Amino acid sequence: AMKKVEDGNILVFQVSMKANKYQIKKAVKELYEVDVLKVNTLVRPNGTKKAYVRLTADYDALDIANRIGYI
Amino acid sequence: AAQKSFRIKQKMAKAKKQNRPLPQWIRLRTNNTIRYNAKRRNWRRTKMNI
Amino acid sequence: KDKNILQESVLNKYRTAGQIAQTALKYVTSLINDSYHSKTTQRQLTVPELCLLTDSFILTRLEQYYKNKVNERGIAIPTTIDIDQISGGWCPEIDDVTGTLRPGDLVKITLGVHIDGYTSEVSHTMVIYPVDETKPILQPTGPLLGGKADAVAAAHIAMETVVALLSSGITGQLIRTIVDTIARSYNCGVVPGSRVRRIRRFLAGQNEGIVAEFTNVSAIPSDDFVVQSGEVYLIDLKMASLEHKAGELIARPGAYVRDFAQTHILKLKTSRQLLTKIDKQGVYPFKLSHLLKSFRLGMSEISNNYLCVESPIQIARTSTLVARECNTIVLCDSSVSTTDRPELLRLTGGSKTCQPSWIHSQHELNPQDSIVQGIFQLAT
Amino acid sequence: LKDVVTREYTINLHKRLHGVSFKKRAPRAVKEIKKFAKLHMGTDDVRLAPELNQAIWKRGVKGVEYRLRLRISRKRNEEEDAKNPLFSYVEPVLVASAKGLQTVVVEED
RNA sequence: CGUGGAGGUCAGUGACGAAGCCUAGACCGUAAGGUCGGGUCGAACGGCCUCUAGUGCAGAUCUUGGUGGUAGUAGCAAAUAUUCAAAUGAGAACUUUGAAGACUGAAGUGGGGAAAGGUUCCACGUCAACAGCAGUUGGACGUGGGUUAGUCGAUCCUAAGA
RNA sequence: UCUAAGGGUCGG
RNA sequence: UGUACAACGGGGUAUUGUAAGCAGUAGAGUAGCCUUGUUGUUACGAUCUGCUGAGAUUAAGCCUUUGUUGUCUGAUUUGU
Repeated sequence: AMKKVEDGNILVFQVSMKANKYQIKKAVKELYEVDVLKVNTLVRPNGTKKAYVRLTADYDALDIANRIGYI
Repeated sequence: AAQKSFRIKQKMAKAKKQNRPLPQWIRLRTNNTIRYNAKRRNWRRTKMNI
Repeated sequence: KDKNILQESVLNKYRTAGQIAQTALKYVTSLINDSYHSKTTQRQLTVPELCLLTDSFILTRLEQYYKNKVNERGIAIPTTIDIDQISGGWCPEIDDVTGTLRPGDLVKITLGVHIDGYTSEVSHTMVIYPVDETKPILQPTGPLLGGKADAVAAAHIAMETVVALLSSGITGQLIRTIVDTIARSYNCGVVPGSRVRRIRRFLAGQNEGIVAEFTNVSAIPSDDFVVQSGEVYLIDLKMASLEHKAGELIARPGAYVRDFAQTHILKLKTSRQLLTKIDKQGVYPFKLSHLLKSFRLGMSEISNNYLCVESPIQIARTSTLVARECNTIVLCDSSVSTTDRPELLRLTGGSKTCQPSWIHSQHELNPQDSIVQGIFQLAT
Repeated sequence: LKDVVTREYTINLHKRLHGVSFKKRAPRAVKEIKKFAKLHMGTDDVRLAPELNQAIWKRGVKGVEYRLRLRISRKRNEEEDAKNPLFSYVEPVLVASAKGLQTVVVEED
């Protein structure tokens, strides 16, 4: 997932099972003050939902990755 | 099955998270009897029956 | 085996790096003033601007010497500014909480320069002052008193003792013992277990060391050793007004050095590339601020597998003070008028000296007591 | 003693393979050649060159040449001294026909 | 004669050793049995007068468990077939790499799917058990990683029927 | 190793 | 340490039926090219003839051997 941040302008999140691509994009758009290109999602085999959120080219996910504070 | 229902996959996920050895520190608990995960399961030894 | 084991040219490279270290240190001390005072002059001084200024000055000044020559020169130890009870290694990232100097703060500035791998390290302690134009003569016609004075005088007298004792023929243990005696004279304690290293070309951390105030275990694990002509040491005195048992307190480590003795094939491309970029650096220690996000992830795997050694930010108890003086000295045999005897040549210079009349303590080194006779003689 | 030689030998594989189950012929030729190396120069540790394996198996399981001209050199063992200090290394000799020849000391320089 | 429990009594025996168990050692009794020594053991137990029964085993193709002879025996023979070397390893017929020899022969021992399984997929570590020889190998053990859709499905439609 | 027979296209 | 033994090689005995290579005014013919044939040559051609009862195999439970080469004291028991 980290590689996706470094190389694909993608933030990766475990996200509510009950969410949806709209509801996820909105939350990402507001918790992080960033704009969003599209969200893909899948249901991981442990029963959680993971969301690939690609940011628009105005943003660098790696920047905003380590603003949030992981790496 | 591949195209599998959500109910089934859910049950499948739970059934997978239960599939681990006993956490070793339980053995250190006081008055502990549990030596090992006696309810443990394997795809090639016992089917789930859905 | 190096031919020549020592040369005039090597002494020159140490002296020139020392001149730079001394100049940069003094510049940073002059630039240290309260935040309010800095404001009156259209500037701001925090735990960040001074570190950035120091490092940039080291690079600029080293850039001006040995011009057009195939070599390496620059930072041997990144500018670190450790205030009050903070012991060492504070050099914040742009994203970390900065620290803004206050009037009366006790400040330790620690930095190192190298020229062709020959290292000149220095550190100095002082107390912050308002702008001279706003309070002309006030800070000067006053003295520092109390525990701040106690710990600063103790640390400087420990430095003076070490200058006299770190010479060919003496043992490292003699220094350790003297430091405890001097520090206790002021009801202070040298920080347990901290090391002063022999320096060699490209080597900031020689295995031959002087240890401060060792625990019983540290006494067993640490090697007794005799100083010899042609050796170089970065003597580092860190003394506390408290118990002297420095601890980590959750502060982010920013200073690291590559350890060429350790090898590991890293799993992540970011880590491998970070490793490669680090090995391009001259000095053993560097700050992560020299990279910020992509360094943070590369650091993780490298530090985990011991490829990078951290220089953690340690603290004494809140309200206590830690003072530091560090100087680099060149020990060697002087054959004069037929007699050969070891003499030490300090290269830190002006940067490492403090104005003794600024500090007034209730205490002094006592030579009458069975317990401090001889120390007074040594210091005079 | 133990004296490091190297001779050249023709083995009659035909009379040694006579009767053998077809799927076992090339395999026996391997065993039978070791047995030969052992017999000549009592070595016990017999290593076969892969070019000789190839030679042996060149017409597949069933079609072993009737004679092989072999090169067998007794040699010194190296490392964690396996039971015996000595070798035999066996390799093939590129010759026109294996018919006609007698065993020969190869002088070793 | 002997057993579980009950009322009464010996102010019964006992951690300085109760009960239990072992003993071609001893003694009493026609016998059912009783008693003693020695060894082992560790917390309770017995005699006498009574009371009471879920009260005494060799068998029931008895019940449950445990164990033998059989016996290191029958066997581990379908599906053409293996060989040389190096590497690794405490250890190599069986792992990996190389070479050779062969086979499946596209009606496949190739490449995908449906039902079904459910993580067996991939990586790192790794052999106690399991793979009816072996094992450093694995569909095994431990720890992790992994499934991205307006356009492929479900979803909509109607079928027998419900 | 030979023999013969069995088509196409385009110009009159 | 031999009138030894073995591995090879040699000779004999057998089996099969004439090896490879070369050569041929041997070969039904066809087709090219030329100086157009007292033997014209070039390509192709199953096969045929010679060297050639040749070549291959021959103890693995054949026989022999003036050659070549090598081998020749490891283990365990036993007494009236």
